[PDB]
Amino acid sequence: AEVTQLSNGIVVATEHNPSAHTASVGVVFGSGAANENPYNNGVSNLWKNIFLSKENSAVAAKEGLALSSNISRDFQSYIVSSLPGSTDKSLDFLNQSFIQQKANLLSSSNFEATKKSVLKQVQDFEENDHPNRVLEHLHSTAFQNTPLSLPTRGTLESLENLVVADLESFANNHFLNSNAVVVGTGNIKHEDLVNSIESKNLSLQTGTKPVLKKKAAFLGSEVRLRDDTLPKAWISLAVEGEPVNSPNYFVAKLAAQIFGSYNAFEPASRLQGIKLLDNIQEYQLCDNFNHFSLSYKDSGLWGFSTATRNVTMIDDLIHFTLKQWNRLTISVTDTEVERAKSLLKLQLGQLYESGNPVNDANLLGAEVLIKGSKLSLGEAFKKIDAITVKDVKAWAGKRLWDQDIAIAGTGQIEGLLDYMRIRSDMSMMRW
Amino acid sequence: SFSSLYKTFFKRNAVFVGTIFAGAFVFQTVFDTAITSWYENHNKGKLWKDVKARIAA
Amino acid sequence: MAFRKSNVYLSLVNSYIIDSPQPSSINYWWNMGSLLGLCLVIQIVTGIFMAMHYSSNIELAFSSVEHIMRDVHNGYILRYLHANGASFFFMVMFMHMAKGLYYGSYRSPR
Amino acid sequence: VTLWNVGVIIFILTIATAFLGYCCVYGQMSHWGATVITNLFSAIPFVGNDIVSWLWGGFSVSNPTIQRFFALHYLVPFIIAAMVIMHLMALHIHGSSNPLGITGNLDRIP
Amino acid sequence: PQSFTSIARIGDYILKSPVLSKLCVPVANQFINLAGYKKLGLKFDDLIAEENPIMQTALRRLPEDESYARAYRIIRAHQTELTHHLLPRNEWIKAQEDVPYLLPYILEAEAAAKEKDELDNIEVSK
Amino acid sequence: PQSFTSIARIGDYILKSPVLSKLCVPVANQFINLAGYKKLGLKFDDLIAEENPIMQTALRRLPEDESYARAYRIIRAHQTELTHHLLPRNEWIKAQEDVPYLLPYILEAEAAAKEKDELDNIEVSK
Amino acid sequence: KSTYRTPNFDDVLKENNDADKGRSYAYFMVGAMGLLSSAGAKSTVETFISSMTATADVLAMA
Amino acid sequence: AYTSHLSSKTGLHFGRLSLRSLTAYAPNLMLWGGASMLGLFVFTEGWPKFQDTLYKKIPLLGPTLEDHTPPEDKPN
Ligand code: HEM
Ligand code: HEM
Repeated sequence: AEVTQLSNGIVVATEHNPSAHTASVGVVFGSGAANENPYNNGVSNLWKNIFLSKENSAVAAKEGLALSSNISRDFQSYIVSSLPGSTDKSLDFLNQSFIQQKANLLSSSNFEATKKSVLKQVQDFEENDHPNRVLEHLHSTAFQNTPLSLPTRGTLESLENLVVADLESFANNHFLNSNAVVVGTGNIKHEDLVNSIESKNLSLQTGTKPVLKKKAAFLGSEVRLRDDTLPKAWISLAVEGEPVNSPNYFVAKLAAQIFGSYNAFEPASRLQGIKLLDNIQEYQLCDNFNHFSLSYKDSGLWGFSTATRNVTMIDDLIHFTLKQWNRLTISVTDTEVERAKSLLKLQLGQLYESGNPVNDANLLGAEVLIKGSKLSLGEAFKKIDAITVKDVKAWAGKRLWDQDIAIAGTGQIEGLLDYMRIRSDMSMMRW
Repeated sequence: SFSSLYKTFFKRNAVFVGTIFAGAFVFQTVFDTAITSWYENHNKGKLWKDVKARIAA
Repeated sequence: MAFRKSNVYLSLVNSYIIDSPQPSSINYWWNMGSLLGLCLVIQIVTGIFMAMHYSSNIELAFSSVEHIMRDVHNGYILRYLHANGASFFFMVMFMHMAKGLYYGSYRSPR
Repeated sequence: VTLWNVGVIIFILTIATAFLGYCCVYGQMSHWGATVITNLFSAIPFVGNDIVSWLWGGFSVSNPTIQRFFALHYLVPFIIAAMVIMHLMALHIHGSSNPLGITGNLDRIP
Repeated sequence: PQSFTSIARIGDYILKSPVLSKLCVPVANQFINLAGYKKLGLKFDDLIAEENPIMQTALRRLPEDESYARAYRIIRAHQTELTHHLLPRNEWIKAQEDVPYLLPYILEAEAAAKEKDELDNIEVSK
Repeated sequence: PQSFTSIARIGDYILKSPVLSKLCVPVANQFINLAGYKKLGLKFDDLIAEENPIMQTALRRLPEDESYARAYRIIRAHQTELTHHLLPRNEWIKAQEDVPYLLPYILEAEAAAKEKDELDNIEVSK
Repeated sequence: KSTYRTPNFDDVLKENNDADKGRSYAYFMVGAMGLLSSAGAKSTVETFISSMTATADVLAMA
Repeated sequence: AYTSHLSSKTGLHFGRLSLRSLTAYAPNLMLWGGASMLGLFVFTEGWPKFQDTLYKKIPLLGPTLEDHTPPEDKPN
C-alpha cells in the first residue's frame, strides 16, 4: 500500500490512490517546534508563512498549484497539491523556490509583511481561542524547561525579535536531506515520483541536525490563567501518556475512546454509551469534553479538555470524570472495550481514509519519518482487535492509577480546586 | 525495585491499611515489652521482685 | 453532584470542615479553635467516665474522688486528664481570645 | 426514608433512656428488671459473660451499676436532642406529608 | 415500588380472561366505590405518588389542559379534607369520568427507563 | 470606624500648619517605615478594611486597571506571608509609589452618604 | 514576559523524579503516622473501656 | 458477510449492581475483610479471652503477653 524507498540522500514515500482526482507532493521535515529555544520560538511559524506568502503563492496559482503547510511538535511539512497530470510542475515549484532559491522568499519587505501578519495572527490566537490556548498551556506546564514545552505558533514576545538571520540559521540547521521525507499522495505513482526526483537531481542540504541535550520529562504541575471576564471555564487536564512507537500506543487510544467526546447540545451526543454522561447530565456540569491521547517522539499526553458555564460545580465535574478514570484500573467492563474498539476503528478510518491528500501527506510524512515505514490500516485494526480488558487494566494501573497530573485552566476557574484535591482524586480508596 | 514495592504495598488501599493494622498490632506488643524491660532494668534493686529475692536470701 | 454535597448531614460536614474556603495566609494562631473543640471533647468524655464512679454527697464527694484515684482502673489517668485538660482548655481559650483581640477579629462583620 | 430511619434511632434511644431511668429508682421491679434485661446479654456464646460483667461493673446489679445507669440516664437524652435536630433537618428538605398522600406543593400555609 | 408495567401485565391477563374478569372486576368496582377518593373529586391518577423521576417525566409530558384540571382537582381535595366534609354528590367523580389519563405516559417513561438500563448492562456475544 | 473625612480634616490641618507639620511628618514617616506593609508589596489603601458599604462603593467605582493591580498586590501579599518571608528589596513598594489612590473615591462616597443622612433628617423652617 | 515561560522551580525540585520512589516515600510516612495513630487510638479507647470493667474493691470482695 | 443486526444479551443486574462489578470487586473486598479482621485483632488485644484463645499461640509473640507473676504477691 504505502511504499517507501531511499535515494542518494532522500527518503521518498508514496500512497498511490488511483481513484483520486488530485495529486499532492511535498517535503516533510523532522523538526517542528520541539527543536527550538525559548528565544527563537516561532521560527517554524515564520517559515510556514513565508512559504505561503502572496508572491510565493501567486507563482503557484499561475501554474494551478495550491500550497499547504503544517507546523507540529515533531515534524513540519510543506505540501504542493495539483491536478494528476501536473506533478512535475509541483516538484519544479517546490525545488526552485523553497529548496534551492529561497533568497526571494526571504526578501525584506516580504519578511516584514509576513512577520507583521504572523504577529497579528498569534495576538488574535492568545486572546480569542480559549480551548486551544489551554491545550498549549497544558503542554507548556507538563513538559516545562524541556523542548516539548514550546507552543507551535510561537510567542508574541519571542516573535518580535526574529530576523531573517534566524530563519536562514534554522534552515541551515534543520532543512536537510537526513531530516526530510518527500511524500506523494493522491494518484501519483511511486516510480514516476522517484523518476522525476532523480530526473531533476534534487538535493536539499548535506549536514546533520543538532541533537538535543535533554529529553522531554513530564512534570506534574499546574497553571491557572484565570480571567473573570470570560463567560465559560476551559480546563485541560492530563497525565503522562504513551509516545509513538509504544507497545501501549493503541491501548492509550482505546482508553481515551472509552470516555469519548461529548457535546451537550447535540441530541445524539447525549445518548452515547458512556457512564460519565449519567453523572454529568443531571445538573449539566459541562458543555463539552473530548478525551485525547497525544503521542510525540519523546513523551506523550493522555487526558481531557472541557468547557463549562457551570462555574459553581467545576470540582464535581473533575471529580466525576476522575472517578470514571479509576474504573479503567479496577472495573472496566467487556462492553466498554468492545464499544471503544468499534469507535476507535471508525475514528482511525476517518482520519487516515479521507478524501483529502494533504492530510494523507502530513500523516504519511510524520509516520515514515519517525519509524521508517507506515503501519497499514489493516494491521492497525488487527492490533486494535487484540486488546483485552487485562491490557486496559494493566495500562491504567501503570499510567493512570495514582499518578501526577498536569492542569491548565483559563476563564472563571475560581471553582476549580487546587492541585492536591484533584491529584488525590486520581486513586480512590477502594470503594 | 521500587515498582514492585509500590504495587504490592501502596497500590491498593486495602492492603495498605491491612499492613498498617498488622504493623500496629506487632508494634504495640513489642513496644510495650521494650519499654517495660528498659524500665525494670533502669530501676534495678528498687523493684519488689528485687526486694523479695533479697529477703529470700 | 457528589454525595458529600447531596446529603443532608454530609453537606453540613462538607460545608464546615471539608470544602470550607479558608484564607491561605492564616497562621498557627488559627488552630486554637480546633484545639478548643478537641479540649471540649476531652473534658466531656473523661467527665462521663468519672461520673460513672463519682458520688456527690457532702460525705462521699472527696472519698469518691479518691476512689477514682485509687481503685478504679486508669482512674488517675481520667482525673489528671480532666483536671489538667480543664487548665489547658483555659490556656488555649486565652490564646484564642488574645488572637482575636490582636488581629481585629471582633470588628465589623464578626 | 432517612427521616424514618432517624426516627427508629430516636425510638431505640428513648427505650434505652427510660430503662436506665427506671433502673435508677432502685425499687424491687427496678432491680430485678435490671438483672433479667442485663442477663439477656449472657446468651452471646463467646463474649457474653464478659460483656455482662462489663455492664454490671462487678458481678450483679449493685453500686457501680446504679451509678453507671444514672450517668447514662442523664447522657442519652442529650443524644436524643441531637438526633431530634437531625430528625428536623431530614424532614425539612422535602417537607411533611398529608393525609391524602398526593403532593402538597399546590396550596401551602406558613 | 411496583412499576406500572407489572400492574398492567397482571391486569391485562385478568381482563382478557373470561372467567377471571367476571369474578374479579365486580370486586374491584366495589373496592373503588369503597375507597372513596371519588367523593373528594379525584381520579385515581391524581393519587399516584409523584416523587420519583418516572412520574416527574410523566407529569412533565402531560399536556396543558390535563395538568390544569389535575391541579384543580388536587387543590379542591385539599380544601375539602381541610373541612372534614365531602363534596356534594353532584360534584363527585363518576365512573365514566374516572379515566386513566396518566397511564400511557407512565408506561412510556417506564419502557424508556427499562430499555435504558438493559442497554447500560448490555453484553456482546464475541 | 473613624470616617475618612475626620482623618482628612485633622491631617490637612496638620499638613498646612508650618510648625507641627515639620514636627509631625518625620514621626509619621518613621511610623510608616516601621509598619512594614511596603515590605510585603502593599500600598496603604490595600490595608483599609473593605467590609462596609462605603468601601464597597469605592472599590466598585475604582477604575479597572487599578483594581487588577490591587488584586495582584493582595494575592502577592498573601502568598508572601504564607511562606513567612518578605518580598526581595527590589520588590518593595517605594515611598513615591505609595500613593493614596482609593482616597478620593472613599471621600466622595462618604460625602454622598453624609449628605444622604442629613437630607433624611431634614427639618423645614416653618 | 510570556505566560509560556514557567518560573524557576529548581531550588525545590528533586533531581531524580521517579514515580514509585517518591510515591512510596510519601506513603511510608503517612503509613507510619497511621500506624502510630491506630496504636494510640486502640490504647486510648481500651483505657476508657477498662475504666468500666470492675473496681479493685469489688474484685477484693469477689 | 454483511451484518444486518446485533446479537446481544443482558446478563444479570439488579439496578446499579451487576455481576461483572461483583467479579471485579470480589478479591479486593476479601482483602478488606482480612484488613478489618486484622483491625479487630488490634482493637481486642487487651481483651483477655481473645488473648488466651488467639493471641498467645503466636510462636514468638506468645510468651510476650502473659505474666508469670508468682501466686504469692497478689491479694486475689
Ligand atoms: C466544660 C468542660 C469542663 C470543664 C472546664 C471542667 C472542669 C472541671 C474541673 C476544673 C474539675 C476539678 C478537677 C480537679 O481539680 O480535680 C472538674 C471536676 C469534675 N468534672 Fe468537670 N469539667 C468539664 C466537663 C465535665 C463534664 C461534661 C462532666 C460530666 C459528664 C464533668 C465531670 C466532672 C466530675 C465528675 C468531676 C469530679 C471531680 C474530679 O474527678 O476531678 N466535667 N471539672
Ligand atoms: C423525640 C421524638 C421525636 C420528635 C421530637 C419528633 C419530631 C417530629 C416532628 C416535629 C415532626 C413533624 C410534625 C409531624 O409530622 O408530626 C416529625 C415528623 C416525623 N417523624 Fe418524628 N419525632 C420523633 C420521633 C419519631 C419516631 C420515633 C419516628 C418513627 C420511627 C418518627 C418518624 C417521623 C416521621 C416519619 C415523620 C414525618 C411524618 C409526616 O410528616 O408525614 N419520629 N417528627
